[PDB]
Amino acid sequence: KPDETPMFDPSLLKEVDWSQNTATFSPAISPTHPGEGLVLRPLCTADLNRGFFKVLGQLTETGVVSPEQFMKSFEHMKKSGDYYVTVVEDVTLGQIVATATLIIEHKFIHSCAKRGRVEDVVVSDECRGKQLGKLLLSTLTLLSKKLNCYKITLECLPQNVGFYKKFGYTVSEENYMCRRFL
Amino acid sequence: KPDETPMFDPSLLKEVDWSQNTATFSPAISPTHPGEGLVLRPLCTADLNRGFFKVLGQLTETGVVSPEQFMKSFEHMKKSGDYYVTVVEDVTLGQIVATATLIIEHKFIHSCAKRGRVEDVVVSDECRGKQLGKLLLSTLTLLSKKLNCYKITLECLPQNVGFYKKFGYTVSEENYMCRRFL
Ligand SMILES: N[C@@H]1[C@@H](O)[C@H](O)[C@@H](COP(=O)(O)O)O[C@@H]1O
Ligand SMILES: N[C@@H]1[C@@H](O)[C@H](O)[C@@H](COP(=O)(O)O)O[C@@H]1O
Repeated sequence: KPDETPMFDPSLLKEVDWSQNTATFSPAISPTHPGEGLVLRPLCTADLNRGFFKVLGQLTETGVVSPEQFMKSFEHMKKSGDYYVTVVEDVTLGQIVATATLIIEHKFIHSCAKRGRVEDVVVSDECRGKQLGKLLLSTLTLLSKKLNCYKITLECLPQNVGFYKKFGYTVSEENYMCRRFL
Repeated sequence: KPDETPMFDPSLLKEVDWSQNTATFSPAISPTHPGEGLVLRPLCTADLNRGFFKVLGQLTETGVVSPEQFMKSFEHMKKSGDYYVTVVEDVTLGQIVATATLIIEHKFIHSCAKRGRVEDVVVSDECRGKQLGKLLLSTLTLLSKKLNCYKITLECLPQNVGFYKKFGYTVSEENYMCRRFL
């Protein structure tokens, strides 16, 4: 039952106004031309057998996941309309090489506005030098703007701030706080 | 058509294990006994006529909101299962006096785990001294733990860190970054 149906409408990524990109690419790549033998598209359940968790596990721990577990989560994300899990496939190898999620959050403030979040971004190690993290960040940042978000946020270590400033992000005055449940 | 149907199941707030509360209350209040003539419950569309935006507008700007706008947003939040917009009503006055949102975010990492977020917390000014922000933070923090989140996060100004440490939050090493779209 893992199939090729995308989590969200793929034309949203073609429709992204790439003239609004501010990151430097050499060579020039775009969501429509992401690089030699690469496709930038929404996640589908079939990516479970294209090494999706192999990419993700490079960011943090993915643990033990059943197929039914993965598909239950995928379906909930699709149904909400709020999740934009975006992958890069090397179509020569039939393998995911990069992933990133845009989450939309609906509010009542600012005249019932929407905000974006960048989550779970990781590029497979053997793809260093393919500019995919840059492409994913720029694409998703511009996607949220396309989806009428008033702002988009993310978290990173101070050492990596410079990277995100290139897509228009600045350091907030607010502290990021967290509680991990035991 | 604005009615009394809660955004989420209200028994979730009664079912919150309040023995796990770590905030200091004097007098002792709980989600079940939030204070004289107060009820702690999910938001319903009828709260539009109970001064919900009057409370919210004290946190930030709410702008101009149509009834149809408010109900479209409410319904999307209810449908996703991911939004826990929680209010305090003074039932003597028939008015909202406090609000806070728990957002659930579904991931694939950590064996398809869930994370919480605390958003849009505000207590009406005339309710200073009723311990409602403390009650809301503790309640929602414990609610996310109940809903099987592995962690919960929020953002605040450094000046306000001490307040949130009381519910188990610590300052992250990661910087909060933001882009506001023009
Ligand atoms: N910005 C990313 C998050 O999107 C990701 O979820 C997190 C994983 O870390 P953890 O495994 O501690 O939740 O790392 C970074 O902070
Ligand atoms: N933690 C709260 C957020 O939950 C809220 O959404 C924000 C509103 O600020 P703005 O109006 O700049 O989005 O204020 C704080 O940062």
